[PDB]
Amino acid sequence: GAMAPSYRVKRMDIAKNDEECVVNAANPRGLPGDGVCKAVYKKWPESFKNSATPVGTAKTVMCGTYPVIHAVGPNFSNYTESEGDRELAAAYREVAKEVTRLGVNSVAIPLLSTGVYSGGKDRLTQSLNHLFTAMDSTDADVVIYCRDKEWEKKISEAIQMRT
Ligand SMILES: [Cl-]
Ligand SMILES: [Cl-]
Ligand SMILES: [Cl-]
Repeated sequence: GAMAPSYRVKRMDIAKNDEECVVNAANPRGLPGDGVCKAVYKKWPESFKNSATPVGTAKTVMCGTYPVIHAVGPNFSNYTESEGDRELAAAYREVAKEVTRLGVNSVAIPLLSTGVYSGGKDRLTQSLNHLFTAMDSTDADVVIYCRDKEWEKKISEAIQMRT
């Protein structure tokens, strides 16, 4: 584990991360997709071999020795708020199991279901709080990746508030 397990936020492309493994905001089919998924596909295309997995699950595939954890959050266009909330919490619980199993000391993670799977709603707080619920019991350094300047500030405020 990390000597003093921490949360940090970075506003940059998760394909450029400085961590021991990455979480992909994957689709269920293991397709190249859009947004974070497409960036992940460009950087680590070998990790898409048999990466298809259901909503609410995570499946790790190695790119060389570098683990890509494909985490499938729900598309809120299709799920009810209630069922989508359940599957989004479940996806993050499966990420925490994989990060523990891998024995990594750090992980790069995006906010699942916040972009094209958001169903047009701001889900920063919902998705970040499910991330915390799952990752708080892990000892990996967690680095959250985002692109929006206002989101970076809000994620940073949420991390510091708990410390
Ligand atoms: Cl960048
Ligand atoms: Cl998304
Ligand atoms: Cl963002």
